[PDB]
Amino acid sequence: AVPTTLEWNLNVGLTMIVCNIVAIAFAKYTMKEPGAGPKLPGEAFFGGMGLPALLATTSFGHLLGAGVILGLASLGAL
Amino acid sequence: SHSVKIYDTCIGCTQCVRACPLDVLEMVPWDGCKAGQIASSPRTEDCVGCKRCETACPTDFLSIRVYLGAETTRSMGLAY
Amino acid sequence: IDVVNHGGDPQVGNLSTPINGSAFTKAFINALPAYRKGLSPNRRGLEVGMAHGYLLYGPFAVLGPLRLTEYGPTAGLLATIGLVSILTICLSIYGAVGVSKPTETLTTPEVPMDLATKEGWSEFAGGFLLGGCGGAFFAFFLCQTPHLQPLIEVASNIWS
Amino acid sequence: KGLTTFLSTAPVLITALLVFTAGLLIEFNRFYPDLLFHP
Amino acid sequence: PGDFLVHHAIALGLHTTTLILVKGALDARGSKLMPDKKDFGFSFPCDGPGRGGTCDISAWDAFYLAMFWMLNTLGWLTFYWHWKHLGIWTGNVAQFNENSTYLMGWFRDYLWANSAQLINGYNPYGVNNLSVWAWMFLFGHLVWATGFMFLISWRGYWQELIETIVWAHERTPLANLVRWKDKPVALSIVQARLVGLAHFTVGYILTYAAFLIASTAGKFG
Amino acid sequence: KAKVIVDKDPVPTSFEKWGKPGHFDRTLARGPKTTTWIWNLHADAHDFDSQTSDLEDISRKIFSAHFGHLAVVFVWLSGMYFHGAKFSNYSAWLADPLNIKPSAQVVWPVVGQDILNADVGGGFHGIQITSGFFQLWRASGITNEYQLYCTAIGGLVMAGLMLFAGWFHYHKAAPKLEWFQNVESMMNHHLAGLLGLGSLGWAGHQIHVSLPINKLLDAGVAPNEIPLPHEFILDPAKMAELYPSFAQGLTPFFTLNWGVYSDFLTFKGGLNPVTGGLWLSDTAHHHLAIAVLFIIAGHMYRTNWGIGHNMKEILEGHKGPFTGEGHKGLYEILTTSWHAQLAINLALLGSLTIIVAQHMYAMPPYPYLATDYGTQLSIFTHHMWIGGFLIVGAGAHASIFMVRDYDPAKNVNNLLDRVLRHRDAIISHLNWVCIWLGFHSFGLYIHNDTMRALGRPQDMFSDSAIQLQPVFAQWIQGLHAAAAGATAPFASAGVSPVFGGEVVAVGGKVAMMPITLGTADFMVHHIHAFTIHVTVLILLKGVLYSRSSRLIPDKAELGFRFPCDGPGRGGTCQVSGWDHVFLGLFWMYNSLSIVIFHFSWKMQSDVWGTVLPDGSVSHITGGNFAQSAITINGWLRDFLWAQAANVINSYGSALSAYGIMFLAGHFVFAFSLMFLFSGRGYWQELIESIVWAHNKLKLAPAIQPRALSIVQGRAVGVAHYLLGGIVTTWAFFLCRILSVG
Amino acid sequence: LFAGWLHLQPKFRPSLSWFKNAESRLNHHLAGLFGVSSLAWTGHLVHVAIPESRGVHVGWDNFLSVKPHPAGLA
Ligand code: CLA
Ligand code: CLA
Repeated sequence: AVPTTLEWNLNVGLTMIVCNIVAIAFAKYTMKEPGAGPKLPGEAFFGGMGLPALLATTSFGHLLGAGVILGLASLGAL
Repeated sequence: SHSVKIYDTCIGCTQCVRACPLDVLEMVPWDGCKAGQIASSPRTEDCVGCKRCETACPTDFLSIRVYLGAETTRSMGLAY
Repeated sequence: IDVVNHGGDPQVGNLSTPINGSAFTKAFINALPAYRKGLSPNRRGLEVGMAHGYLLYGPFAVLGPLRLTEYGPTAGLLATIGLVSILTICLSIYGAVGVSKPTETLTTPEVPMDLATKEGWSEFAGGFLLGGCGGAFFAFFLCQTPHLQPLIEVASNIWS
Repeated sequence: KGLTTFLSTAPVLITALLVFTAGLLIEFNRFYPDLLFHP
Repeated sequence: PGDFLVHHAIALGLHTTTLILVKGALDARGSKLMPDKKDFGFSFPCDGPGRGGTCDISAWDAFYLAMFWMLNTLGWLTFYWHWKHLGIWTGNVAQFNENSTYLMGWFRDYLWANSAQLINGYNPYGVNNLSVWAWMFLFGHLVWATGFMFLISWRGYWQELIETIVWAHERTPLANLVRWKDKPVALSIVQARLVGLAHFTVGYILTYAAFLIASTAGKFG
Repeated sequence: KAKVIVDKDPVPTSFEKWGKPGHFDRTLARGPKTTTWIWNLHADAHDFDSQTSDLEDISRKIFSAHFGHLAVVFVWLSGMYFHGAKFSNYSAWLADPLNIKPSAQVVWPVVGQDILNADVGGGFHGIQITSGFFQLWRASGITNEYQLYCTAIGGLVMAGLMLFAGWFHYHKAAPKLEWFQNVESMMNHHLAGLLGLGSLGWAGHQIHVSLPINKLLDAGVAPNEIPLPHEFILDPAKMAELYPSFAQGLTPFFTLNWGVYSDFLTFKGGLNPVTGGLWLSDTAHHHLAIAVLFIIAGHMYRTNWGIGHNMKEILEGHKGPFTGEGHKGLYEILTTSWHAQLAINLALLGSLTIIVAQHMYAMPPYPYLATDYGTQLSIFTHHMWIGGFLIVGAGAHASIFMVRDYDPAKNVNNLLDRVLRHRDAIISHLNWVCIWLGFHSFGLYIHNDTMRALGRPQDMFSDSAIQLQPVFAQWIQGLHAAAAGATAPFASAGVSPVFGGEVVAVGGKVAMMPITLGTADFMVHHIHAFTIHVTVLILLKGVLYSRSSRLIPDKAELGFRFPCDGPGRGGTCQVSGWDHVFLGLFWMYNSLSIVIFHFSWKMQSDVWGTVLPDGSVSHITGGNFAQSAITINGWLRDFLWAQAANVINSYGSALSAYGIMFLAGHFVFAFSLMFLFSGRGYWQELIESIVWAHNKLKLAPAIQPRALSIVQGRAVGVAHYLLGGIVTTWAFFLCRILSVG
Repeated sequence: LFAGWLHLQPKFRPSLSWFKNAESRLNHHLAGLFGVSSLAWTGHLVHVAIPESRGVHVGWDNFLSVKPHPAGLA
């Protein structure tokens, strides 16, 4: 019994981007030290976080996006 | 109550008194030793019988010697 | 907020936990036959013995050598009477040795002064005898008079 | 120089002695087995 | 050849039991570690952890440690008598004559072989006349193993345990009314050596009497 | 926050201290005046806290000793792979794994021990091993003995590398104290980098090596025409002809099209009908899933870059009304004391090894593991014994923490302080539950002995008699048997055939059956709970009463390892925290012996056995656990007397070494009681009598002979007791199961 | 019951200004108590009650699988 995994439509990428933005919002609301980081150009565009905080938010968005993409593929959304 | 008896082969090193956990022993002046003191056991009714004083005695056979006798509520060391 | 406090005196070896002495265990232990304020002995013992004789006709009536036999409830009654008599002899000799004032704890700051004497513990033992016999006979009568009473079918199907 | 003192200790020498004795007995019972008595 | 080795086992048992007994009888008045052993009498626990450690130095240690050796020697000789006479009475004397020269023949052809009708005194399929002997067999095992508790575990563990039990009694409601007249303490050191010795002994005689009687009564009965 | 800082060349590498024993302790360095010096040399050789007072030097010694221990373990593993490569029938076993026994040790013919070379099949004579190395190598995809020889060579190289690292981290570049205090980086690199990357690498191996080789093995291909695992990678056509989703590349992994990987990443659940082991697709999928989970968990803690936790504010925030202050002080406890860390890690590793034992019997991970009953019984028994030993060592090191590393200044009103404050309420209720469990677990057996002896089979606690059915465990078994398709909708079968289903059988023998639980299982599980609880009682009583008691209040100054305080207070014998470990070793022996007896009887009576062609299962003993495991006489007669008929009749056969070891363990158990029952003052006086006879013939030794100390007498007695009992049970189990299995 | 016990504890006892906050109470009572609850009952109706009236069992197992309309949320 395959879980109907939905091989790569554009809604998968849109959901991944949306959950990355959700991780941005959650980390901007809930993190304790987001300003730690060596350097990155354009700190105003990146919300004033350093590079490891950027990697943490993008990784958490990838976990959330993978979870919701597989879940909504198994349900039949997207 | 136990009997803590101190014999005359005592060098007055005070190790038995410092080893005693219930203040049974003390030092009295004594003319028969180089250190000028010998152990005495006045409040030997508080002796539990642990023989820590007999452990710390540096004589070939111990100048302080504990004889376990009648058992009281202090010899048993009972909090109840 | 420390819900686990001492009883007011920290160097006494006890703690006032919720189970020990909070609000609902100070009452209902001070309101049991032991530790109740107004009762005399031969009334504390009567209540305690009645409860004990009633509860002890549960592992003798349906759990015995005769439990598959119609003599089983009667044998359970006789065994409960014998155990109550042995316990009364134990209470009587415990009093006859000589009793001290009972231990005061955080749950029971006031213990019965009437149980601190040998005469009070003799009244307690006599009340325990009468209560145990009455409770055992009452449980026997209740279990025996409908002759099936399917509440006894429960916990005998378990104890098959 | 400090290694020969360690090899001269009691456990190392008792192990060497026991291995030598066991090896001598084992090499004897291989070449000359089953000697319950002297013939 | 199976009688030579058991006789030397018997000689070992008598010589060793004599060694504990002579050793404690002649060192009863005193010796190098404890010169004044006569002042404390025959039966005292120890003389403290000082002077290196002084457990079992009273002349009562001779009796206490020689009950074990006496029971072991009597076990050896009664196993000898029982197995030799079982070979004689059954009419097959060759079993003892070839299997008593090594200890697995003792362990198999005497213990395991003759415990068969013993342990089947009561089974799920019924009850024999040797059910009381199987029950005594298990009872002797239980008492003998309960002796190990007094002989291996020692006093202050149990005193520390009874202190918690005393706290639990005095702090619970409705049972702190019942107060002890004498303060519950652990069994003393000599007392517990004696209690474990008595358990070892009573279990020893009970389980061997059960095995002996059932082993030679399930066959010749 | 987390950086690498070391000291260069702190300890020179010289042999001058090799010839000076006792250099690590000041008291041991004065010279051996008595023989107690010799035993103190070994008793305090690894106690690094008593040697130096500086925690940095202690941590350096521990870090460098771990490498030497890893080198020893790698020498052992390389020796096992070398024995598989050179002195084994593994190539013969791979051809016919249903009629050839695994053997990896030949015995040299110098005396009559050539009989110990059992006839196991394929023209090979040797000892039938039960370690399960052969099934492990079959699950690893190893097809020939050269791959075992290469792994043995690699194990020797890795052992030499670990020895060089141990020399390097103590004599060339030794880390500082703050290199150990940052446990954040350590735990991140142990979760993601050791468990996560290790299970990811094993998942990749099981994808690329174990799965194709094992599918060709189960398909009926002989192992010497099976291709080597490197042309499966070099030529992906041969890798994609079976499990054809390797035709598409890695892009479905990266586009999250994981479902097309469902042919080789399954969640089948049950056992392989061909081999009796778990599906290797399930194991590869499992390792990939736990690799992702462990790598995710290894990004939790703050090391150098702001993101993460500090494991202190987690502890600081966890506080309630019943506790108050909470976990404050516990981070300093676990970052300044090595003994508290050892007590936690050893307890979790012991319970983990017990979990490993309880899991590998019910869900056998290896091909033809459940078929060979000897391997399964041996790995269960071995992992129970190792796990219980580690749990008792955890109790030991908690006791060592309490008197040597516990500081009351850092611990005011936290959890540890309050545990010390109500230790009487803890220990008394544990004592009550031990007494209750003893009565209502063992008095059931005593009652059953009595009623079976008195001719009252209807008054017993049996299935025919008064029933004691374990309704909660049966309900949980019913939940697990119906779990596939209802609460686990994407599982082909249940996790194990234990909870229900059908008899999984391979060859003619049963791999696994359902294990029905009745009155006997209820009663023996309550004995398990009872014995575990008493072991908990002794160990926890040693932990809580380690520093002080109502008997001896100044007990922390006496130390962890002291015999007694004296004959006073009635006699304060075995009061130390060490002596509670000494008693807990006896009680773990009792507990785990009952556990492995329950296993060896329940599986032999109700799981293991042959399959008749009609379909019914004829078990080894015949299902006598239902009626005989309720009585002590049934355990003595139908288990100990009946199943030791193989170990005592093994003489003159290939299993006679097991009868020899059976008698040897009986000897060592009886030998233990000389040390356990007697005391030091007997033996000191006996040695005094021997010293005069030596003095008479000028045979006075310079090192004066002393009797063993009281703690050492107890240690020798308990080590001999455990050794003699465990060797006895090992011999009995292995000779029974190598004859009936 | 646990909420009522909790709001008698002095940590969670609301202040007098919270009780007399009429503007927030009205907003959360019209939007949440009256609007969100009616929206949730609409969700139950279109998800459970209307398909069970049409013979389609839903339950808690199939409401993520049975789509209430053939054109669902498009
Ligand atoms: C068969 C051997 C044996 C037996 C009987 C015991 C008995 C006991 N051990 Mg153990 N123990 C043993 C050997 C034994 N041990 C040895 C070898 C050592 C290892 C060194 C110790 C050391 C030890 C320690 C370290 C501890 C114990 C504890 C306990 C108690 C557990 C509580 C319990 O089960 O109560 C129930 C009693 C039983 C199950 C025994 C059988 C009794 C039956 C069921 C009842 C029959 C009574 C009968 C009807 C009375 C009427 C007869 C009348 C004529 C008097 C119990 C008294 C623990 C303890 O006391 O704390 C709770 C503990 O701390 N043991
Ligand atoms: C959106 C968030 C939210 C929601 C859902 C609630 C919910 C509620 N608040 Mg609350 N409140 C909130 C936030 C919220 N409040 C805020 C932020 C403030 C702070 C200013 C307050 C301050 C506050 C106060 C001070 C009080 C409440 C109270 C209550 C309860 C009202 C009584 C009740 O249960 O009637 C529920 C009634 C309905 C859902 C139906 C209302 C009547 C309908 C519209 C008529 C038609 C019915 C319809 C035909 C359906 C029929 C049913 C069916 C059988 C056919 C209710 C649980 C009281 C309380 O403590 O209760 C525990 C109270 O004392 N709240």
